[PDB]
Amino acid sequence: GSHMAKTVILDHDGNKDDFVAMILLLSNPKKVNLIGCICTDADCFVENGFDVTGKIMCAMHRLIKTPLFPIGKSTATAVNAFPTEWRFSAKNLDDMPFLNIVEDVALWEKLKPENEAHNGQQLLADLVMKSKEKVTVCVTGPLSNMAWCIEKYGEAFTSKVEECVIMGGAVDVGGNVFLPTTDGSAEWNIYWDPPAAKKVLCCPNIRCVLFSLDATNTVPVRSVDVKGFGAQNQYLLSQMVGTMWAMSTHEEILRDGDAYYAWDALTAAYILEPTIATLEPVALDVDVSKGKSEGRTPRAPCVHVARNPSKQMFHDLVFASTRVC
Amino acid sequence: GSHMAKTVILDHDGNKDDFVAMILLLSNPKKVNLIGCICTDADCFVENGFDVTGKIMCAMHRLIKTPLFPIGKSTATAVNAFPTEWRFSAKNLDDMPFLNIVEDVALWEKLKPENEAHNGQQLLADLVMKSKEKVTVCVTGPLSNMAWCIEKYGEAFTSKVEECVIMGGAVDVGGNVFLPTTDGSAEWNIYWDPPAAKKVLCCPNIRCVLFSLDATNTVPVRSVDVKGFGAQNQYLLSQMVGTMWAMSTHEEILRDGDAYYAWDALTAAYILEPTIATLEPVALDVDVSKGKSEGRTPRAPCVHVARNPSKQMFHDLVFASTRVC
Ligand SMILES: Nc1ncnc2c(CN3C[C@H](O)[C@H](O)[C@H]3CO)c[nH]c12
Ligand SMILES: Nc1ncnc2c(CN3C[C@H](O)[C@H](O)[C@H]3CO)c[nH]c12
Ligand SMILES: [Ca+2]
Ligand SMILES: [Ca+2]
Ligand code: NI
Ligand code: NI
Ligand code: NI
Ligand code: NI
Ligand code: NI
Ligand code: NI
Ligand code: NI
Ligand code: NI
Repeated sequence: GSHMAKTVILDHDGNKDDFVAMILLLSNPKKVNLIGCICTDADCFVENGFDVTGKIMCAMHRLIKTPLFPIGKSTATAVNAFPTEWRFSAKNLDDMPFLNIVEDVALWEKLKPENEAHNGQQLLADLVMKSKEKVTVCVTGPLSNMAWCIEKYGEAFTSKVEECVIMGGAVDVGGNVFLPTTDGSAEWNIYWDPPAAKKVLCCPNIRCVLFSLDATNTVPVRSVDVKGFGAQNQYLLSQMVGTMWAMSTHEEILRDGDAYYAWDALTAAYILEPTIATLEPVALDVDVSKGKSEGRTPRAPCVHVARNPSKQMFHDLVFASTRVC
Repeated sequence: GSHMAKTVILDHDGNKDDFVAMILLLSNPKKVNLIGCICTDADCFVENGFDVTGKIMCAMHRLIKTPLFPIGKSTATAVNAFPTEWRFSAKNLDDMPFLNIVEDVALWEKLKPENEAHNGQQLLADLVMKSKEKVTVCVTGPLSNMAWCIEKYGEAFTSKVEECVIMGGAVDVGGNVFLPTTDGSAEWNIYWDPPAAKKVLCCPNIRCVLFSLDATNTVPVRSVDVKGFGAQNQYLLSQMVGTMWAMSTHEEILRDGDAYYAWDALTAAYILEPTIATLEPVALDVDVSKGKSEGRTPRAPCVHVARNPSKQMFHDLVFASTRVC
């Protein structure tokens, strides 16, 4: 009546934040049975994102005996690609000492061929449709994989989704896509593939919970907090998350307040702690045009938008989860 | 006859590479008695560079009982400042879990006020002039501090310098300063303050050993090597160096071969292992103009230029040093 874990798939795109989200999900087996991961070539180079996902899976299997699970590289392609500099973070992570423990590298190398054979879109569809229980899909990259599954399988897929908890969009606040060809109103995950986001967010047959910039703006990644991992450096997961966050704490200074945030991590935290935010039903009209507002998610119900997230609950959950091992 | 350590001061500017160099020096007390560090506001923000230097000093004191030493922030100012993005690396390091162990942070906080009172230029002068033995100065940032000391104190300073081992310049190869106003012939440490470099490099009263891009081009920082730290992740110094290097392994891809190198680390390695490279006496003519070649170090003896460094010896020294603790 509270003692059974939710079945979850993480559909991510391999930035630092994506991996913090993976760690939060995977480190909490009482609450989450992570049955698969999809990695998309969006805010990473997919081979690096794939390898980091595999090595984290292997490390956690070793330390706390969470099951192994299938991992698939999506073949989704960008409409509007991420900045190249951002996409390298998974390469840096692949090279970190905490991600190169000999035993973990060896297990991943053993498991890699079976996973390499997966198509990520097909794997998402298969895991959802074959699962005994309805599945929560946590989407922390673009919506391309969910769109593909909806288009191919319709009800046979949507009927098996418990809910889809998505990082994307910006409803009543500005976006984060600042390019010569954009007006600053759009958020990157939507902007990468706007038609896919339009197809999913207003699909009347799935419950979507949307962590847009409205909510994620509450959780900038800041030195004062990140330094807290030092007290827990004996835990591998604290080495991991602390390093992932420490790589990003300068961005708020660099960009004059436009921080690196715990975007995906907060999204995953909702699955672990549904009282972490309040939900507001909202109808959205996703901009799929080629004009300056491409990818905007203005108000036109399509989704349940997260509001007023608890910074304290988030903090506590991250620090506790990173003491698991 | 081989059992006595060299007295060394590190005059650095706080990029990742600078800290690897510090670690190599400090982790080898049989060979090096590190009696002080200077930090310059060049390839870092000096407060972050100061704090990282202090915390590394404190961690090594805790683990292997190397002495504490004075640290001073230079007040030298840029002629041509570093790219802002590069300068943030010391902030990221300050926030890393391996640099936030409670005991280390506490000791540094205790020692910080006495160090804050130092002027870095004056401290360099004082440590050299008061040392019982002649001092090797390892210069891994710009030459501003050495220039200041030479100008103020002349022979009383230069006579107490054993040798000055400097990372800078590019003699028979291209530079690394690529800006709209430059021709690509200059190296950054020289370019930051060309008049200071002119004053030191051709000072006839000090032995200068120069690790220019000619030599440092042998040691790009690459994933295949950096992943080797995983096998030694139980060692704090391997967590440190492995992370410092893992933060940089994408740059060779990003810049189409123009890698992040072990520039300063190789420079420090020469102090530990003087047979690591061969020396060629060369007269240089440092360009102090405001034209496109500003900061170039073309051939006009001023210095002993390092040639044909041993990649294998370097590798072995770094991996061994990072198993010290
Ligand atoms: N400064 C930044 N660095 C890297 N990625 C991003 C992104 C794109 N991503 C990063 C998170 O994983 C999240 O899923 C999404 C936020 O727009 C926006 N700003 C970024
Ligand atoms: N890609 C890069 N990132 C950061 N700093 C640099 C520099 C400046 N520094 C970095 C090393 O500490 C070295 O002392 C010097 C090399 O020009 C050149 N290229 C850089
Ligand atoms: Ca993401
Ligand atoms: Ca340097
Ligand atoms: Ni129960
Ligand atoms: Ni097993
Ligand atoms: Ni399979
Ligand atoms: Ni706290
Ligand atoms: Ni001896
Ligand atoms: Ni002591
Ligand atoms: Ni003093
Ligand atoms: Ni090796």
